[PDB]
Amino acid sequence: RKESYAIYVYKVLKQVHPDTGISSKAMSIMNSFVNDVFERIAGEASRLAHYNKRSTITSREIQTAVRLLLPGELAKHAVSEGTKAVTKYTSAK
Amino acid sequence: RKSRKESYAIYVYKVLKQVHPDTGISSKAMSIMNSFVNDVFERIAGEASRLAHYNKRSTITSREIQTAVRLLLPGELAKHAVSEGTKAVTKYTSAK
Amino acid sequence: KKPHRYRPGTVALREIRRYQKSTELLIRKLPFQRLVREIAQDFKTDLRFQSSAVMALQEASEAYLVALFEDTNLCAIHAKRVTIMPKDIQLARRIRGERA
Amino acid sequence: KKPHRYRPGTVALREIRRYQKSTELLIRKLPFQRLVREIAQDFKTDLRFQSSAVMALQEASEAYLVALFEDTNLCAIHAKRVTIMPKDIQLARRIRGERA
Amino acid sequence: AKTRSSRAGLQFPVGRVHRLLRKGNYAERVGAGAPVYLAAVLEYLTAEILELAGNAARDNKKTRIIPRHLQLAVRNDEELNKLLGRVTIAQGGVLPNIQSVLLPKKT
Amino acid sequence: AKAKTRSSRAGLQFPVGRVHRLLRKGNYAERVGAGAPVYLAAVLEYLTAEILELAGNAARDNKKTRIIPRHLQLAVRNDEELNKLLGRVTIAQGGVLPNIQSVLLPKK
Amino acid sequence: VLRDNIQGITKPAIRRLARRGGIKRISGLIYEETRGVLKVFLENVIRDAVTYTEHAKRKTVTAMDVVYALKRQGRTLYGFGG
Amino acid sequence: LRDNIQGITKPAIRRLARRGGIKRISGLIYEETRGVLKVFLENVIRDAVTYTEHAKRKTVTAMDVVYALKRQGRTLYGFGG
DNA sequence: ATCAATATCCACCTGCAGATTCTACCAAAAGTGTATTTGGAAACTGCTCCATCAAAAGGCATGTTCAGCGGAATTCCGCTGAACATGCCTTTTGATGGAGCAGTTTCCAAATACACTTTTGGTAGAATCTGCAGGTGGATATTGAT
DNA sequence: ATCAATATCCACCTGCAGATTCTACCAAAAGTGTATTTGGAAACTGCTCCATCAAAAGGCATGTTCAGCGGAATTCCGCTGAACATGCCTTTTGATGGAGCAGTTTCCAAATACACTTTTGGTAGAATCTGCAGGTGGATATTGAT
Repeated sequence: RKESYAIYVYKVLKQVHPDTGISSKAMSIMNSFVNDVFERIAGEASRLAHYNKRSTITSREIQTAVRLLLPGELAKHAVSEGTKAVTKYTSAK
Repeated sequence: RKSRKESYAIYVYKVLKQVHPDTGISSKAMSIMNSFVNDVFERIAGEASRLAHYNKRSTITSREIQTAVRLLLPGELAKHAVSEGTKAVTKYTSAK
Repeated sequence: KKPHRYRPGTVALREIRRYQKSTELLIRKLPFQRLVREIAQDFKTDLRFQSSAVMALQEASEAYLVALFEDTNLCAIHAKRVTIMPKDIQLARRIRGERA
Repeated sequence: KKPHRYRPGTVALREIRRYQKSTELLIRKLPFQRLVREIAQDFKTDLRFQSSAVMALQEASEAYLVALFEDTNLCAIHAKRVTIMPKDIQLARRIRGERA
Repeated sequence: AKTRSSRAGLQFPVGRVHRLLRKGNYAERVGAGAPVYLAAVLEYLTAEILELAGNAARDNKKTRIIPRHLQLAVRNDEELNKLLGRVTIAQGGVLPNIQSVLLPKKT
Repeated sequence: AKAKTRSSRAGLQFPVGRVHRLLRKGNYAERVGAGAPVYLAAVLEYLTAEILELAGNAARDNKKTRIIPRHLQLAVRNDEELNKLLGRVTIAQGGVLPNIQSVLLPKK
Repeated sequence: VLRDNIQGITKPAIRRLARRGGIKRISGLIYEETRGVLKVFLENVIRDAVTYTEHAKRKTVTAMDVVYALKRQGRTLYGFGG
Repeated sequence: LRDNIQGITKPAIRRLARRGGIKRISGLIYEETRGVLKVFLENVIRDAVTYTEHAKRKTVTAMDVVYALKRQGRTLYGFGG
């Protein structure tokens, strides 16, 4: 059983362009893209944590990782959605 | 209560005297060597880490450190690093 | 009076627009595969290849070469030329850190 | 008296010989420290700097520039000059990927 | 029983991302807010690239996004271009771009 | 006392117990074989010996007995392999190798 | 017995690559240089790929082997599983 | 009567150039260099300060700088780590 | 070729900043012995997909001819950078309060760990469906000879 | 500029393979619900070492003169682009045997998990020690002018 972000890429796809599809090769690239950024952010968080003698990765290191890794405007927006999602997940069980 | 600050300095020095018995080394040079050792350690360890993950393994053995070295070091340097490493693991295993 | 001939350089520009517009691999598929198997073989014998592994190498290789020619073109133009030469490729690789 | 004068390039050559021999930082410290602090002020206010942190930054910057001056020279020479120019630094940075 | 993705208001799998973080051995521990934040960011980024690839498809009068569309969208956006500065999108081609001095005539 | 260090066993100057400790705590994997830190320390020691061996010569060549940063830089950049391995490393206070593009030399 | 396959990288294929690369005029010596440059690129990627293969004790080079090798070299590839 | 980037003077930029093997320098190089130096420092300092704020400090440490340099692929030996 | 002006060397000298040897106090390692647990190789094997031999055919490589115009060599001159001596303002060195960097103690929100229960993202397989490549024609440039 | 040879542009069109559409199986996730453990935030504090100010130190800003480099102009040869004839080898559609990757159970050698004992590398403060960077002198190589 090999997992992939396809259904999630597809969901988000329908939110931004309701009538557009995606070829499988393009979905393959999208899946590589998600795994790539994922590893990059986590790796960044990993080191960040170690550099600070911390054994726990929290929403806070993920945030710095994002500021360290992403270009100007993209960081600004990812940090917002990130904060936003955490606060909302917090306000509920 | 001034907490420790480990470093490879004493071992670097020990090694220095085996190679150049009558040679010394300055503080700044020692700091660089220390940086050198941590750097290779991270690079080699890091690569071994990925090797394991790729092959769905939970354990980093001398096997992974070896392939890590072959992927990391340039030809001849890797050749000797592999033998030195195999030598140490052998000698170690063969001892009470 | 009879024959029609494009001037040197017109077809070359026509071609750049053509190729910059598409994405298909430009090296013949099989010949590329034999090259892979030869280089691989002279490293380790009795090796087999997933077809996609050969395709992944061709995709990487062509993207690397196309990006290298861009760099080379800039090196030639830097010398006030429009013809790329070996030394332009060498300069670009030396600065890229592939022999710096 | 016998107004001794060295020809253009002789002292320069003499300087390359000297600086390639030594390792001292070539930018004056205080001015460099001011620049570092000023640029940092834009990222966060009321910051302090370990002495060692500024020295690390200066060592890193000079080594970076000296190397960029190396590829730059190569670009000038590629264009048959002995005089480096902006087009030369710009080409080098572009190929280094800090550029097209 | 609500999924952690819905509690966070996300499409991306919070449970899966939290799981991949643990298995990837990045630290001894992983806080619960970490995967929520990381899936938000991952989701936000795929939304940006699909937003842009979709326009490129539209521009080429196509309905299905293909690799070339992803490539156009990435290389035409300064930030994505930088984030993927050392990435190769298979079957993506390059952006049409002929250096001026190479064009004919004289004006 | 009958308590011999793993380093002495592997016959190495570098600290096996420490390399082991550092691997476990670096979050590189769930588990760590017993030979990995031995192998790894052996490799760290060897490279350390290679550089000190060359930096040392570089010092003798300058009629100096104490190795300084300059010496490590001269050692590393004059050696094709060490140079590649440290292709993206800056040795503080090391300078560059004396080198002048021929075309820039005076017309003899 | 594969021997001189570097010649399968024909003059017309090298020329097309130069075109996508935005190149208008090519010196006669460019073709052999390019082949030389490609052989080295390939030797390096295949060496690391084949090393991941053997570490896995496999006889078949997989796309992941190639993808992991490419990533090592800073030439990350999207599209084949990584 | 004092702009900081101009504190990085011509004589100094010339010495650097020399260490790099440069024999003749165009006048426009000095200003071009500062601009490059400035982009360099902003990129590195930004990352260092990000490591400073993460650790909740008000002092940039050589380590914050070393880590930033390592990220930019400009690894530096001699100042820790 | 011939000095004359400078820069560069080399052998020697010595003061001190930084390397060293010294000794102890000790928490944190690192080694050791016992009990418990488990990753992952060995072994059997189902099954994907790799290598390969086959055959037909036209897309595309090869090799040639011909001459347009790009590269490169040479001449030449306006100008801009190199060298330099003039004059001094900024950097650098060494001494002194205080802000934070850390070391300790504490304790509470938060993160395992474990047991069930429940929702679901794969997928093997079938059947249905749709965007679009790719063939066609003919209308709109673009080129290049005159 | 008028004109003929060609390539580009492009909306229309339809076979097909690649994509969307179930239906079902479902076991590995992902979630819910106690019990147990603990990391690191938070408040307090001591000692660095960093920012600051003064004075002694030495590098840079500045204007002049002209050497020589860079680039404009001119020139010619030959190499590289276009066009064309010829024909092979890649590519394409298919099938086949079997290598070998990967699923599954089995079980031990190696690893984790405390608990206890011993060694030791790092730190602090004191005293002792030394490699060598500049400083001098005098010889001599280098460079630039006649």
